[PDB]
Amino acid sequence: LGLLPKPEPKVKLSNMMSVFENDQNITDPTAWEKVVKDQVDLRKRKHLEENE
RNA sequence: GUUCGCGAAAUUUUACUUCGUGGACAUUUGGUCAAUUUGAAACAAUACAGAAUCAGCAGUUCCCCUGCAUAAGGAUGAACCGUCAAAGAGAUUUGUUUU
Repeated sequence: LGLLPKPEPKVKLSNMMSVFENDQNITDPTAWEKVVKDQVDLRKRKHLEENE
């Protein structure tokens, strides 16, 4: 219906290589590393925040 | 009656022409492109078999690990002990080592 944003793909350090949807995958190697890692840390952050 | 093959004759061995001889000697069918053209009905145009592929996440089902919640259930540590507050009136007592 459009009331909720379309979900973006979950990216891990394993799956990191094979997701080409984002801009920076191959062309900027290290910033894409930072993107992925901060996505992971962000999910774990959501978990701990919910628990607290 | 049609052809192929062997033997004989007339001429220059194969060749034509004829005699004696061994076979072979049926026709059809199962063979239609579909789609489209206002007319006494024909196959004439008009096409003409051309009549999408790699990758990612998530979601259902079970399992393990780690959190937080909730229901129950347990184990252990924590040195010191419980039958009021204010004001007013009445009754009783009160020379030299530690100020």
